[PDB]
Amino acid sequence: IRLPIVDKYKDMGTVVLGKLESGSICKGQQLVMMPNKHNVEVLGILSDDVETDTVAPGENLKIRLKGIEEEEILPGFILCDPNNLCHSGRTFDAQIVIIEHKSIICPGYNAVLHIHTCIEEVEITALICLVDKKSGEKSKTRPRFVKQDQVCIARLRTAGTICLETFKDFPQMGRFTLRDEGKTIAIGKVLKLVP
Amino acid sequence: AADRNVEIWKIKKLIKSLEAARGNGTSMISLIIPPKDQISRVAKMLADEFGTASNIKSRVNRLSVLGAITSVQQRLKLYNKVPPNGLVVYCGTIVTEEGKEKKVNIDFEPFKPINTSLYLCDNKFHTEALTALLSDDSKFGFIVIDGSGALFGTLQGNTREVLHKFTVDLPKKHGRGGQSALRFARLRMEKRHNYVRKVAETAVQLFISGDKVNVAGLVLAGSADFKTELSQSDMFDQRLQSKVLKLVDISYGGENGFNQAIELSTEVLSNVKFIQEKKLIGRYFDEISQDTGKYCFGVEDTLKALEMGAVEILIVYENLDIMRLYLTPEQMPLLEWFANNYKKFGATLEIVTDKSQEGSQFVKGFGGIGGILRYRVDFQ
Ligand SMILES: Nc1ncnc2c1ncn2[C@@H]1O[C@H](COP(=O)(O)OP(=O)(O)OP(=O)(O)O)[C@@H](O)[C@H]1O
Repeated sequence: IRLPIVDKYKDMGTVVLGKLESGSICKGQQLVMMPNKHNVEVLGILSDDVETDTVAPGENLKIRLKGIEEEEILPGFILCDPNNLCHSGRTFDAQIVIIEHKSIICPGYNAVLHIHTCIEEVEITALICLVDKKSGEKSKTRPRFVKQDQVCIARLRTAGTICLETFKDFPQMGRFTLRDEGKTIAIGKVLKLVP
Repeated sequence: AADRNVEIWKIKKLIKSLEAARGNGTSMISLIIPPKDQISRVAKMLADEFGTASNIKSRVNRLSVLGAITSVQQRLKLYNKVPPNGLVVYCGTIVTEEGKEKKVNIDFEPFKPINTSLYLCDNKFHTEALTALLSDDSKFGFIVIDGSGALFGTLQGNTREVLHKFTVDLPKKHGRGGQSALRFARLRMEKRHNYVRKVAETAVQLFISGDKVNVAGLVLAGSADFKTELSQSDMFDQRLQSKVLKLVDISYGGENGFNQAIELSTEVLSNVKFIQEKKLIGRYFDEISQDTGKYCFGVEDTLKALEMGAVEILIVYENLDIMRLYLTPEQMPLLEWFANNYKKFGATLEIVTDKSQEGSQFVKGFGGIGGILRYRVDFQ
């Protein structure tokens, strides 16, 4: 199960806001948080607005939690399962597609990474193949750089830790964007989580 | 100016690659002859020195000290008068890999006017003094705003100077059965206002002199709201508003919070040197952003391209695997070669770090050596 936390706050106890992206969540029943296997039990759920007890994917959640460190909680952690949860980063290869630049990128370029709620600083280490728009054909040798409007697969380091999943797996935890300044300099899609 | 940038690289290099030298017994003389001094004199004191290390009573030590005193005097004869800026010499012999040696003999002028005297033989050379030739620094300004008092000053290289400061008395003293909280603001809310006015006033007086700014920095430091109050004022603008490099929230103020405004500021100033380096990769990158592209990269392309119709700007990164066929750790520093005759190949060269987001990339992703060529370039 998956809940990307957008907001944090101490109101009537600890509270968290997000969208329930996967797996139904029951009133009270344990969760565990990311990327810190951090224990936590539900105290109350407000889907859309009113309260619910059971709440399934799609609903806008506002949960009162009960846990170990309760403002030590950052916008960008999923709520996951006890139990079979949720892989996490810092390293991955991914298909990128270099929209409003419009200058260059070569390896060692930096930018900000929007994936789910996470919004971490990040750098592209090296760039692998430059994927053509012809027949989806991958490249052959690594380019030094990647121009605007181009496409490629590249390796990326998060500052610290992301809670990550591959697009080709759970894509809500996948489709990401390299935002630099204002301009959304590029569009990313996570392929290979290393390791 | 670009020919002295190189100078500093040249010195920087030496300076470090002399720490890497460390030979045995006392056979490592450092000599720094300040200008306006007189060789024959120095060289005389070296006979006075040969004269006493003529005993030494340590065989292997002795034969070496002498051999290094000659070694220096010998190089001192290639000068008949102390060069306008001073003479720097370094003589000895140093152990390396495998246990081979290397009679090391350095003697140059100085990209400046060296000033200081020093004759010393440790088992290493002494460049603690050559590093003063690298403080080639800009003058920075500081405004330090405070609940009462403001203080203007500069920090240039290593000289903090206090320039001007006045202290105010914003009727902070209250009443007990007569004054108004209307009295607070009325006169307080304009004092504070009328006060930032004199700050911006004495800022424009002290930093922009004659059409333009005579600093190059401006760090603003102040108690709550005093810089977002000065920064954002219809009375403090012009160049200054666009010259501020860092802010500092301080609880202090005056010479107290002016020191703190430096300790806290160090971080960003160390960037000016960085700027013109970021500026100069920009043009390079932004050839390759383009179809036209008088750009080159690697060893191969850069070399012959430098060899013929010049490249206007040659960009190499301070450190470099490559040597002079051009081998790295695969078995003269190539950059060093560029330094000692880049000028005859088609004008200036710019040496750049791997410490800015472009530096990072130039070295990370191009080879740390390339050029913004002068015209078209027919590839293989
Ligand atoms: N102890 C000293 N410290 C600094 N400068 C000195 C000293 N003694 C003499 N000088 C003189 O000051 C000049 C260098 O110091 P100054 O602070 O003027 O550097 P500068 O302003 O960058 O000028 P330049 O680039 O010519 O050195 C030299 O020409 C030298 O004659």
